[PDB]
Amino acid sequence: AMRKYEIMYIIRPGVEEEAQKALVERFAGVLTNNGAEIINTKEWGKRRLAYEINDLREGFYMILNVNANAEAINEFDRLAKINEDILRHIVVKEE
Amino acid sequence: MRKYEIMYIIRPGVEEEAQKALVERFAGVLTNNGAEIINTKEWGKRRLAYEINDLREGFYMILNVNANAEAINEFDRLAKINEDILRHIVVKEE
Amino acid sequence: MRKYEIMYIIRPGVEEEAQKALVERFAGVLTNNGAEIINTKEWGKRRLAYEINDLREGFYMILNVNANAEAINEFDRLAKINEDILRHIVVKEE
Amino acid sequence: AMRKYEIMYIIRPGVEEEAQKALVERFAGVLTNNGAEIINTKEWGKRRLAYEINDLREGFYMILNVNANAEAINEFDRLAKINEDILRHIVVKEE
Ligand SMILES: [Ca+2]
Ligand SMILES: [Ca+2]
Ligand SMILES: [Ca+2]
Ligand SMILES: [Ca+2]
Repeated sequence: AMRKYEIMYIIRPGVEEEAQKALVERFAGVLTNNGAEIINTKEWGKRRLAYEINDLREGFYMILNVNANAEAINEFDRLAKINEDILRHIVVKEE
Repeated sequence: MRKYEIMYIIRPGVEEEAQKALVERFAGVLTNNGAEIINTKEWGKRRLAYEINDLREGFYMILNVNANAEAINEFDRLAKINEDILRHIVVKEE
Repeated sequence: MRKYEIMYIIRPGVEEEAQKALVERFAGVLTNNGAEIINTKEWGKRRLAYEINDLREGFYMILNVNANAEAINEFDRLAKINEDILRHIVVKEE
Repeated sequence: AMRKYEIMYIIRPGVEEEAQKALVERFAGVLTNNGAEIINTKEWGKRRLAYEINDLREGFYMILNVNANAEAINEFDRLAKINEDILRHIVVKEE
């Protein structure tokens, strides 16, 4: 299959110029070896962006506390995303 | 195993039975996937308005791409893992 | 003055005229409040699914409170400003 | 007026124990001097939480690039929040 995605990621600012490129080229490499096709890349260099967000969500709210393995969450993950009855879902793990 | 907290929202539209089955259905998945459900809270139907305020500094990278889920999935995985990635987001049009 | 980028979503429900007025109405507010609109993009009606992935470390503080907006507003302001606050979120039920 | 709110904030982990309390007591102080009423506070101490979020939003999407003063954004801010036609709005500034 194939969908058009847009992706943003942030590299911590402590990383050294050469390392940077290595990681960067690395991730594009990661995308490519799997059939993905990169149409364009932008590098904004180091930035400090403040974001404020505001949303309103109405629905039947459910909260779960769970001990699980990585494998488990993806299953939950996967199935939540497809089901039209689930608007939004969120996961916090301790690290 | 890790501790996890999991939040999800159910369409305001859904009915009692459908709802009821759902919670059950999602409950099973976890557990049949070897997870223990420490605790559950049904907060019922809520309209919550929220405001997120955050500041993130670093090297910003943005890609437009054509990919399937696995390529994406994999990527996600490695970003999650990689130490020098603070954050990342992916969005597709349905 | 600062550079700002501003995103907003319009109910899928809204009609052409209502929509049209809206964009206009919000456009005016900024400008009558002395803002210059560098550029505008109408992406039309989109269904975008998104996934945010982030890790935040620090001292976590959580409060349940009864307050009006100004008390909140003020607080927000000072958190935004204070140097040792990485992030903060506020949620109310409508 | 008065509404019930819940608030979360994170203090950077570099801050020193005594400073901590000072800030903390400070912010409660901030809430109180303005009629707010704190019913409960929890301190989880220093934590590293990973969050993954997933939502789906359908609506007419609008993007603006703008040079504005603080004052301006709040006006935008305020009016967006109330209007039932605006589901979600977001603001990025450079800092
Ligand atoms: Ca879904
Ligand atoms: Ca990471
Ligand atoms: Ca701050
Ligand atoms: Ca609104």
